[PDB]
Amino acid sequence: MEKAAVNEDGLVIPLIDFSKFLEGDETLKLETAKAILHGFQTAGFIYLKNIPIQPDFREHVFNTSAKFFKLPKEKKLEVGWTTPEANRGYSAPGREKVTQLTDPAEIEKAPDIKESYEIGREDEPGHPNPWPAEQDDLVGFKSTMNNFFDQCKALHIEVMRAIAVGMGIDANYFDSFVDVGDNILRLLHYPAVKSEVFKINPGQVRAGEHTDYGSITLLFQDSRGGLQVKSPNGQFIDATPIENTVVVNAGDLLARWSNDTIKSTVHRVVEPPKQEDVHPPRYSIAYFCNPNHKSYIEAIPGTYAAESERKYEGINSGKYLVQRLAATY
Ligand SMILES: O=C(O)CCC(=O)C(=O)O
Ligand code: NI
Repeated sequence: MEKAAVNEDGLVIPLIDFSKFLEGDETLKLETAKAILHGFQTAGFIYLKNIPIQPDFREHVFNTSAKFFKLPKEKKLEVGWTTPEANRGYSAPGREKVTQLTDPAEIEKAPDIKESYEIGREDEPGHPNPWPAEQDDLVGFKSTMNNFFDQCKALHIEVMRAIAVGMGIDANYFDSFVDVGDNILRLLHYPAVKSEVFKINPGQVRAGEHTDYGSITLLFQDSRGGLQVKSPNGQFIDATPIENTVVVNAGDLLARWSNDTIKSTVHRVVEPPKQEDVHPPRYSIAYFCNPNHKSYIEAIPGTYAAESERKYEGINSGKYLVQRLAATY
């Protein structure tokens, strides 16, 4: 095993070689799957290295993302969300506008310093992706992003197999729960920002603390830093960027699905841990994996020894997620 990616305040996030799961004999594969699962059961986060997604293609996806966010605001808004529940296209958090009708109670006004672009699967009636015009630097944007979507789709399936192998159940247990690919590819851009912004403003952050809603999130980050994970002792710990890794974390739905054997951990993005006048732009890409909308989510076999140990009632996956997202708007 590699040295842990993070080891502080009781938070241990392992660094795991995923090729040893995909290519190993039964025994090396099992060992790797146990390490993966152990990570999810303790930190709720792992780093994976040597995944089947190529570094040059990943670099290209990041360059493609930055070309999109370099578009004028008015062009990015052209691919904004078509409705509030679309969950597809361009978004930027906005603070409420003060007007002569804003009363003293409403004056408690900071939003995430970020913008995003969300892409779902291309074969979903009622939920098409709003693609930008393929011209100048955005030629190939669609094929690049759809490609990356499908590679992340495959990686999700394989992470779930590692979880199944680690649990000692059928390797393919999750396949029929996730095969629709009801996943969201989220491109993120955190603009350049003066460090003084954070000196003046108290709890200004790049992304507010939260847990993810779904099963698994695959997080690709650049070298800027700023991602933090809450330790079991209540303190935020830097998830330092490691070249050519993917950070993988469990979401609330998997915590539940696992009967709380797996952790969904609070995390956030703050100022990078680098002292500088101006913090340059930070790019990341989160691929939110979910069970099929129609899936009924109840305790995974092996996560409870008896009926009484089942902590949660069953729920429909689609329903749960729209509930969590409706509240977000
Ligand atoms: O940008 C990051 O590193 C984390 C983003 C994140 O946690 C999210 O969008 O859910
Ligand atoms: Ni998150």
